[PDB]
Amino acid sequence: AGPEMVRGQVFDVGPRYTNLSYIGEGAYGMVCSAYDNVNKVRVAIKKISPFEHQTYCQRTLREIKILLRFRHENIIGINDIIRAPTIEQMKDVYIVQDLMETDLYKLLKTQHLSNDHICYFLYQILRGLKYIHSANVLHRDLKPSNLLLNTTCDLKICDFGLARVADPDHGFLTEYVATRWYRAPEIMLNSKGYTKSIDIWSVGCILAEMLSNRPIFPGKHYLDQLNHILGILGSPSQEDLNCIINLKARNYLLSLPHKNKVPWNRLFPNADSKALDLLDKMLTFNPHKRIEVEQALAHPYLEQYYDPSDEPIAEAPFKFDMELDDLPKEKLKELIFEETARFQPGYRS
Amino acid sequence: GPEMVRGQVFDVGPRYTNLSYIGEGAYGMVCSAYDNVNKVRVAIKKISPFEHQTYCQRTLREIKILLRFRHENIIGINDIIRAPTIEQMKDVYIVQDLMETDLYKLLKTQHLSNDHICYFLYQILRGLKYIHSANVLHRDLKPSNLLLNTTCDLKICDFGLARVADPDHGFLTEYVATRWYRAPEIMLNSKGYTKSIDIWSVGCILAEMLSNRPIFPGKHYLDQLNHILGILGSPSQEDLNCIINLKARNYLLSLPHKNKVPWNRLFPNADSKALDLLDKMLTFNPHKRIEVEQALAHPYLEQYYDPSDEPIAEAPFKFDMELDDLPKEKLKELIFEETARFQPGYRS
Amino acid sequence: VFSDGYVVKETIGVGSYSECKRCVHKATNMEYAVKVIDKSKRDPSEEIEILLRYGQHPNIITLKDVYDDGKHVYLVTELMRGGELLDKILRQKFFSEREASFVLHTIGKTVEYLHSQGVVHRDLKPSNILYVDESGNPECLRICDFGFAKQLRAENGLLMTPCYFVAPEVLKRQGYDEGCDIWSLGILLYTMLAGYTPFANGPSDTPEEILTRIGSGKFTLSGGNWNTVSETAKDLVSKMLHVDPHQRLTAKQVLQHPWVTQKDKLPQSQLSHQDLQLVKGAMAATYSALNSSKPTPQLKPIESSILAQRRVR
Amino acid sequence: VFSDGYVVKETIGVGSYSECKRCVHKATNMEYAVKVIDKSKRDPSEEIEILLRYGQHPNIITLKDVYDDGKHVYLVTELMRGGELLDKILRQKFFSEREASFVLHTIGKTVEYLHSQGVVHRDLKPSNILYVDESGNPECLRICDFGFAKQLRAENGLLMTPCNFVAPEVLKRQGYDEGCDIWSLGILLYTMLAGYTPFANGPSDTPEEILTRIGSGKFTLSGGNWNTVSETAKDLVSKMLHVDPHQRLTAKQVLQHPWVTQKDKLPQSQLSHQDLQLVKGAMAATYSALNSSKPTPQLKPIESSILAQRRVR
Ligand SMILES: Nc1ncnc2c1ncn2[C@@H]1O[C@H](COP(=O)(O)OP(=O)(O)NP(=O)(O)O)[C@@H](O)[C@H]1O
Ligand SMILES: Nc1ncnc2c1ncn2[C@@H]1O[C@H](COP(=O)(O)OP(=O)(O)NP(=O)(O)O)[C@@H](O)[C@H]1O
Ligand code: NA
Ligand code: NA
Repeated sequence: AGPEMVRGQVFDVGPRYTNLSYIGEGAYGMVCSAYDNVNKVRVAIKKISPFEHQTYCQRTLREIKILLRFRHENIIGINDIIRAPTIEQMKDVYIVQDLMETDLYKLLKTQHLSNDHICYFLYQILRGLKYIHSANVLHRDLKPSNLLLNTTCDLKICDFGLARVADPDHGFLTEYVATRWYRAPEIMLNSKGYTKSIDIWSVGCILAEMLSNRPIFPGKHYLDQLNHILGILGSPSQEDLNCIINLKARNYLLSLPHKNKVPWNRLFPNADSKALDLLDKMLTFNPHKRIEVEQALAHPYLEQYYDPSDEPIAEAPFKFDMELDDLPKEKLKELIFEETARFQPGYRS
Repeated sequence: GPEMVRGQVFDVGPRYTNLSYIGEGAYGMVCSAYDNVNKVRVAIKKISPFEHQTYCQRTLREIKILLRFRHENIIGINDIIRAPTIEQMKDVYIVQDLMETDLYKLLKTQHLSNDHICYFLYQILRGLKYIHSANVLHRDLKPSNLLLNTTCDLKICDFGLARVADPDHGFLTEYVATRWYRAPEIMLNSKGYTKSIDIWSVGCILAEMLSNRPIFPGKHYLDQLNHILGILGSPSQEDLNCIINLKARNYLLSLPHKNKVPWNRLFPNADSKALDLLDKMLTFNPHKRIEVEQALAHPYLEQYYDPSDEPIAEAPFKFDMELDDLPKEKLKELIFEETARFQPGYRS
Repeated sequence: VFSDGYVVKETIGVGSYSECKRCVHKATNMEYAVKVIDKSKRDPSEEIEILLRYGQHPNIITLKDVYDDGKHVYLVTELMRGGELLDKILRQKFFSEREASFVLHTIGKTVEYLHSQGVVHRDLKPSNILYVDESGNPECLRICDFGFAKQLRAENGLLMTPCYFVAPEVLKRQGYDEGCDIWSLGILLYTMLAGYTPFANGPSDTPEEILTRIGSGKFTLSGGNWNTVSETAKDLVSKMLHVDPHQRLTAKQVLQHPWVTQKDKLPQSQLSHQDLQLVKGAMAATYSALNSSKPTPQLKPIESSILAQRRVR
Repeated sequence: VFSDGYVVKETIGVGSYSECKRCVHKATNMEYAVKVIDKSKRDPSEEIEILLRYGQHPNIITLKDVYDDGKHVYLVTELMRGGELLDKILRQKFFSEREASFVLHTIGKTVEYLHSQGVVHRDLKPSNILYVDESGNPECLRICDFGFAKQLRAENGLLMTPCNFVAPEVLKRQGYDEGCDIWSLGILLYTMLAGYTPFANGPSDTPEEILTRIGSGKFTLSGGNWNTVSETAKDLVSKMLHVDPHQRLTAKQVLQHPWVTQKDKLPQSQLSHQDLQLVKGAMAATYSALNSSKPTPQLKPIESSILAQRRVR
């Protein structure tokens, strides 16, 4: 035989991994399930081919390094990585992970979630996020499609290609993503002093979506998204407005007609009132007032699962070997080659 | 030879010369022209209706009604030109007083003062009182057929869709340039139409004067109705089951609830008396809609209201017989006969 | 239910959260199809925009009006009076490689047009290719049902064509989808030539055995019509139906193939066929097998989760 | 003002309640034009639908995206970096009947296409015909500015082509508008052949003079280039510029004329022209004169009305 091919995509992962089956794809990778002939179990394998562009190499290095370092129950791990023995031959990287049964996106398209499952899924998202933030890292791209699930109701966050080390006084500009509907307003307004609070907003959007099986702030353009946000939260108060840098967004916001706040129980008449209370606090326009991940976990909505003694944090802040932003793609390729060497046959530490 | 305006021949010489384009609708082209007899410029509308029954209806309805009606706020017909024999008649030219503009063109070029809005509305209703007193429905009132001079005199025209009132009894598939002034019961096809459909149109026109925007636009009736309900709110149970059929009655029931938007939130700067009358003209339920005599007596119009100078028709208008089933060939005979009086050599 | 200006008649089609009825536009007495779509279950935005922009093409179904009552959207389109493509050509009195070439040429040009505009159809079954009338003129063909079609766009919505950037998997997916369109034209070509479908013997075939045939990319090219079918036709189908999309022709490359270009030098001999209802049955089974997937398991109780267990003590 | 994904550059055009700016799409670094329209003053719905439906035509400006901030609408379109047709032609060192005919043919086909779809442009000035690039290639021509264009529709909005069905004055107005489109191509053709405007000698011409020339249908076909310009061209220009729209050619007929069908064999001899700004000034004066209306009188006080006089005291 030869290399198995999934949907015209060659997956050169044999002979260890065989019997490939398509399970999904994003804007950057194609994911298959495969049989691990060493561990006698089926696994997930994402193929990416990033080396022609700096930003794609960033995604690959960021995801690999962060996931190899992180250890948490609600964060997908990386078990293995496949690539060519020499750097010149390396065109593709294959990331091997635990096979999760589905993701929240697919689930929400096929069924409704019970009020209890919504609560528990939210709990696990926030539990994983607490660990991420404690490592001084921003995920920056939380969405239903990268919350992986098993039917046992275990949830794991994946897809860390856009993740950065927190730094307010310092990665989205023009980078293609499949969906922008989970992004905080300050990102759309380009306020540019982003904090952990952008992740909390995404979680808010995800909670509202679990509650209704609809995105709360869709739109083709940021203009439309922002208008959807204001159409529900109402015009920002003066106090929020002058909490903003720049001026161009401020004045656009000031140029806009007044819009009243729409009561959450009008949007979601049948949602648990405690869920709506937490939703209001996550979907706060002013990022400085938006609830923080540790406070979110302690909110009455999550009381059945809240247990600070079993909500672990990272031992230390995460750091790349150096800031990645200005590294040429050629250099990033070397760094990816080196980070992946440990999974090569015959490798010694 | 005959003068030609925008590709259309206007065979109205030698009495009417020096022709100039002033407008058009879906059915006619209108020019101004010099009347060499009365030494003044007049308006002339050319129609060519004889290939279709419904176009013949428009022509005959407008000609017969306007030749009969006599009112300051209704355009008159002074003259009619057509061929001397019926077989040669392909076009009819209707000659009228030249008005300077219409409300449609006006609202495109300027705002109206609160006082003019009031006075224009007064004249609309004054003319309509006469029409309704003649037992006639105009059925197609809109800014473009309210003619105006800059002296602020207003005249209703365009009577091609007008009918004798008869609730227990011509919109279906009839092309009009705009449907935005039509009452909801017309859109729901409740088919028990009364004088109240004209009041609805006037209310739509009053709203448009107050904002320079049509209040209930939309490509389709579906859209127009959702615009209406989105303002007036969902019809009450009392109003809802005041409607025949069920197919209509079931649809609004299927629709989600909408609250009434207060008129002062829609028109925050309008005279409150204007909005109270607007409310009464734009009621969903035709039976509860204010009637023309009541509208005239409303406080908003108090400065102009004078029943002693708001004249009515001497008698109900009647065509010689119902027109609806008359073939176009017969209608042409009737149009020929109705226009005979304006022919040279005519004796009565 | 949407307009008193139409008379609604019989159902002429049913789809995913949709149904199509023949209707008569009263004022003109012209006939149309109206496709009702439940917007609460299926967002028709993409289909509408694609029909708006590209429906002016002669061989794409034309979008004449759109109604929206809030819950349902209603697409008023041209009525396909001529039925489905295969229902015509497998029943008609004369059919040869010449007519089949004219057919692939018209549909091919249209698919090339869509792909060049960044549109992939993704549901290009023969049953979604109809005649507008009964003339049998290839020019009267229309590609229909763009319910699954997709327009390529940039990161901020900007309309994009694959010619003159987008994320890399997005681009590979567009290529894969283009290949699937071509592969469906290959199925159509095979069926026109052979008189039966390449991967199914009939409606009683199991999804399992159809898929294994498809996966192996094996199909008969001997016996029956194939004995007298031109070699250039055989070459073309083998390339359209090819196992890996890499060696599979683009739409442009189909239109450049000698079997399509040299339609003059093509055999005019009569082509046989299996019974129509059998062919349609095999066709549906093939697409059913392609687009089916094992239903996904239901969620378990929260208490199936080890973490959740730790919390209930 | 509408997207941080674009860099907005210089103003490149100004229209009625509109302004057009060159912009650069950051992600792809590609240049575009964005037309801002104040919708509180001008409803762009008609223009947008026409561009959506028909902008896929190679010689109609393509609509790539639409932003709407509530008060303004932003149309993202191809950037016409080749500039206006006449600015290009009258700045060329060489120009001939053959080039002129290829220009007419390309634009004529596009107008024929529009009319067949029930669209009339209504503002087909030479300055609304641009080149997408610097090549001077006829297929790089784009008809632009559909701000006044109109789509024919039935009584309930159903999309209509002119092929009864609609009210009679509405049909007559379609025909009239089509004639105005063709007449405007006749202006363009005259100007390309003669090197100057048919009814104006320059921007200093009075509106009254231009109009009486237009109304008499008088224009010179002698002196200058006309001595050597093909007789067949002379005949075509006559029929396009005819006084009554009845004896004026349709778009289809223009394209069927000997001077257009024989474009490959037309003379390549140098056509002379007057000064560019003079000719452009003469062109603007012609259209100003055509489209100008005597401003209407202001309303008088209510008390100017005799009825109102009766109501006071
Ligand atoms: N370990 C896994 N088990 C099961 N499914 C997975 C697994 N990892 C990823 N997937 C699926 O594959 C899809 C794409 O993975 P993802 O890591 O998000 O790809 P990406 O293209 O690098 N980024 P993105 O464009 O943000 O989706 C996901 O949305 C999941 O459906
Ligand atoms: N006597 C008049 N004086 C000045 N302008 C007039 C006069 N009569 C008509 N007009 C104008 O010409 C336009 C068309 O007249 P109208 O009688 O409504 O035409 P129609 O085509 O028979 N019906 P319609 O399609 O409803 O407009 C009007 O809207 C006015 O602008
Ligand atoms: Na970083
Ligand atoms: Na009557």
